[PDB]
Amino acid sequence: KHYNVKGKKKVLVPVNAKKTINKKYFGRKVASKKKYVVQRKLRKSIEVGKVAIILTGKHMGKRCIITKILNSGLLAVVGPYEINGVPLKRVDSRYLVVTSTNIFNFENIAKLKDDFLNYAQDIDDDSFIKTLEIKKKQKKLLKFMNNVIDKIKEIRKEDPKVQKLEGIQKDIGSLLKPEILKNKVFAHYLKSKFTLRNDMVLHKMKF
Amino acid sequence: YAKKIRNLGKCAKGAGVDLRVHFKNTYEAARAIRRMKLLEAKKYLNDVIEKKRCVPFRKYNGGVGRTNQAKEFNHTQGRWPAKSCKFLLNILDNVQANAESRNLDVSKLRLIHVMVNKARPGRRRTYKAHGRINPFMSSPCHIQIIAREINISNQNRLKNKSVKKQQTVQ
Amino acid sequence: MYKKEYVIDCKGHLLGRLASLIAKELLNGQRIVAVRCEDINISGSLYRNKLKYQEFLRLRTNTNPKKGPLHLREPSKILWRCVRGMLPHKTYKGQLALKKLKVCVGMPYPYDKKKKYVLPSALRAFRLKKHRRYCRLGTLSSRVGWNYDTLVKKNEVLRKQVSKAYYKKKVNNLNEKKEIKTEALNLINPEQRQVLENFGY
Amino acid sequence: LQAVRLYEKGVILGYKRSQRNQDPNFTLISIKNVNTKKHAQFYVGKRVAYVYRTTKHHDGVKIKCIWGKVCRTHGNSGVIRAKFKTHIPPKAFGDRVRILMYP
Amino acid sequence: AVKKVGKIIKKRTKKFTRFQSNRFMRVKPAWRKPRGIDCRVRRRYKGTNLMPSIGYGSNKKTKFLLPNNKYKYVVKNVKEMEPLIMNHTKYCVQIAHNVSSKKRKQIIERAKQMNVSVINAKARL
Amino acid sequence: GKKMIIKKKRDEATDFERFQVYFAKRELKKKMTTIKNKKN
RNA sequence: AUUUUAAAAUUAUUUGAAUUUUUCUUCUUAUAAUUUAAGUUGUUUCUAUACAGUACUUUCUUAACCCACUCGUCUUGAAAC
RNA sequence: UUACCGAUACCAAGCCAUAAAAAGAAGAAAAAAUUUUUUUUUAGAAUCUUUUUAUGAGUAGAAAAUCGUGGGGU
RNA sequence: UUUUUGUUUGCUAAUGUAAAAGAGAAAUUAUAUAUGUACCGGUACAUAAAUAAUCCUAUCAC
Ligand SMILES: [Mg+2]
Ligand SMILES: [Mg+2]
Ligand SMILES: [Mg+2]
Ligand SMILES: [Mg+2]
Ligand SMILES: [Mg+2]
Repeated sequence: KHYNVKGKKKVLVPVNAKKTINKKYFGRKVASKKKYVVQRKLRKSIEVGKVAIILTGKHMGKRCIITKILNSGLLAVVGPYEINGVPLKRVDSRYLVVTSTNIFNFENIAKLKDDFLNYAQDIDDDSFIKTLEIKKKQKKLLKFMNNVIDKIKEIRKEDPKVQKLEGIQKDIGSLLKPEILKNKVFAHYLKSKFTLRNDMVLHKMKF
Repeated sequence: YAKKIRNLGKCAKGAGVDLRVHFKNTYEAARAIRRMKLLEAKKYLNDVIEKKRCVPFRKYNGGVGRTNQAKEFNHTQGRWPAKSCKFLLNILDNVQANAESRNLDVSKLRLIHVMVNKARPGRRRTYKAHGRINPFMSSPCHIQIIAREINISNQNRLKNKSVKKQQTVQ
Repeated sequence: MYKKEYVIDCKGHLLGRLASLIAKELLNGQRIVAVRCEDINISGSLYRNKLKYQEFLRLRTNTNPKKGPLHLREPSKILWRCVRGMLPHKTYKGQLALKKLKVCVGMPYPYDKKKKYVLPSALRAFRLKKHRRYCRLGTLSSRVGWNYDTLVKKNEVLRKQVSKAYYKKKVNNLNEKKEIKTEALNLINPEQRQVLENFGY
Repeated sequence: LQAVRLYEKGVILGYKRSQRNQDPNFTLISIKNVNTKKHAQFYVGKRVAYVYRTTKHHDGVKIKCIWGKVCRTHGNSGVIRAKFKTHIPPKAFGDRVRILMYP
Repeated sequence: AVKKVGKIIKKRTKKFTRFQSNRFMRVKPAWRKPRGIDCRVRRRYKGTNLMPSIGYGSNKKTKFLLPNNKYKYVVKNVKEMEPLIMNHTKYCVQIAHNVSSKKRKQIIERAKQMNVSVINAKARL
Repeated sequence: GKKMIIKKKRDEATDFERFQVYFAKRELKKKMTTIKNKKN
């Protein structure tokens, strides 16, 4: 579904109407009369195999390769763990500076693209969002120090979705790693953290 | 008494009802005393009555002189208010007696609260000038003295953040 | 003005403009060490400048001159005064800014070895036409009873020799580095070398 | 290198101002190597964080931060106006601000 | 400043203090409007005390609502509680300052039965 | 002219290209350091 | 609790024309949905698996930026020497 | 010559009051639970309710609505 | 000087930063010219001339 008004062609995703609002003189009613929200539409830059910096998270400045545009809008990303240390991670387009560089423009790696695409497809949106039960379990540990952390980690590991994600990541690594390693400079780049320095002015940097 | 005490078993009180001494001088004396061991305070008072150590007049210091003794308290001005000291000495003695009556060793007693309030003034007349009567009031004071024997929330996200920070530091 | 401490070589600068430049920086929040303030310049003739300063001197407080306009007449102090003139120095912020400024005559114990910057917006070379009369601040100060001018000059001269010596060594080091680079461009890889060449190094 | 930059360094100057009227809803930020309107415009949407230290701990820490949006450039010389969630205090007026690369 | 909490907009958390109430004890802080030539507050010079005005008023819809979103109703007696059985979400009880401890307890009990909030349950607790 | 063109190149570089240059410099430094050591 | 309808617009169909021959060509015959109509909705975190904590709301207290002259009064005019 | 900064004026939107203007003596809406329960509302006070638009300086002065004190009847 | 843990009766355990995120950068000098180098201020030869539009220094973990 899409609407094409004044030449845009906007694309409509069906949304749910969660919030109830108090009606004027009798009882409650759902706020959103609207049923179909316009889709995010990512910028003409975010591709399927570009390296991108992750600006914001714990993995701050690590350059990771983009994996899947995730329907929801925010996209998946991997620093094929065993290369970089960034796992299969979901991230918004905004907390990424996608570079001009592309993995699938190197002559060696470009031929492994179909498999990568397939792997990406295998990933879903709901496989990231942690279920309530797990969260509850995690919380339950708060009634020593390092022990607690360990327990939390264990709990995280336990989740089936998480396990699946891990497996996927591993598969991706297997697919990708050796070629990347062989292109030594590129591998190094992937490993390294992007930093601003005096001289790197930022507004002039076409990266 | 104006203090907060908790255990009055370790305290020894003492008061003067309406002392016919100047509030200002006696206030100064009290200030000089306060937070002293009782015996030391007593000693000091005795010295001042025999004009050996001054009491430094820091607050009510209009016109008060410029003694050599005031150097001891990092100050220029001081006096040797005798009458005030005597009154104060009496009340210290009373306090000591009270302590004795209790089971408080007077060596370990600190003046925790030396309060001097001004009391209701006695009124007299002085005669001035072109047939004008003026007041010639005393400024008496109440003295209260108290000697006293002397010798969370974690959160999961927050925890995670902390751990991450620690890791980064490492 | 994002550095910790700018040293400003005040030689060849135009007093007022330089001061103005300093003041804004100070306000923003930036320690500034104005160094070599004997050589600041003023845009009038010398005599004119002297006259102005004489007039300034004349304005003391009639009643009791211990208070009232202090006629600080070391060139550094003059500079400082000028700077103050352009700050809201009767506030707290202004005061802080003022404090942040240090001024020196010649160059002493750290500021020999710090880099010395220059404000080209306030350079006499760029700001006065060469047929205009200017005046060295130090000379002016001397004329109005500073005295320690010759001494300062001597000190400067002494320092210059040291600087020259240091510079020779530096030059030698640079040359050595260059040589090493030349040697060790051949020993890297080819592609990397090519890349390096492409971007200047 | 322990810790990575990922922001442009900045100086929180005064508030938006007349000569003698205050307007504390906006602050003015100087961004390090940005000298013109045009260059300032690059940063216009970026998020700005004034992080600062305190003596007492708060959420178990001594550092807190107020966030802002960088609303608009501020006339010719690369200064930008930044609007913060809560107004920044004038205790801040010489201080460093971090202008993040997000968005 | 403006003090949003949710839909409650308060335009002015600061009280309007009487002009010069700060200077003389005899002048209490209770707002009094300065008459008098040359007042400066009356004349509204920059930097002086503000004058309360009808512009400051809260939106007709949220006006007497407390942070609770509930109109306060003061209650002296159980009988009075009854009007708010049919309004237990819109109104919240305050028990009158003069009500005795036993009576207060009783009132609190009644309120609990009604599901109606009591804003001063803790009095004499 | 040379310097201008170098500047232009620097301006127009990709992140990766910058990283490449950095890597190259590092390599050179290593080599350079070794040579210095040898000299000393 | 029927002007958050009607229509406009859009999408996918269906009948008939038009000269701007056009994957946005227009009108109109009918039908469904949609929002560009018909004033912000969603998603995910956090507060938080908390009963008050250092967070949150609030009072006071200090600073800081900017501003601010003693009110009353007679007076053309008062911060008034 | 541009660009900029710059008011309580201007503009857009919100909220208050005033003024005027429209206009007004019957009914299920939703969510959450698991087809039935629970959760809120289910309005109709004419000097009142809903909505609209404009406007808002002010001494002397005028008016209205409010607020409070001592006592009275209810 | 070094290490550890901390600063989450008036007191007797104890905290503050007008500014850390690479806060990097020592010729000198003239401005209708300078600077070196080598000889005797002079001569000859190099060198800079959008000079921080640069150079240095970062990531290669154990
Ligand atoms: Mg007047
Ligand atoms: Mg003023
Ligand atoms: Mg007259
Ligand atoms: Mg007056
Ligand atoms: Mg009016």
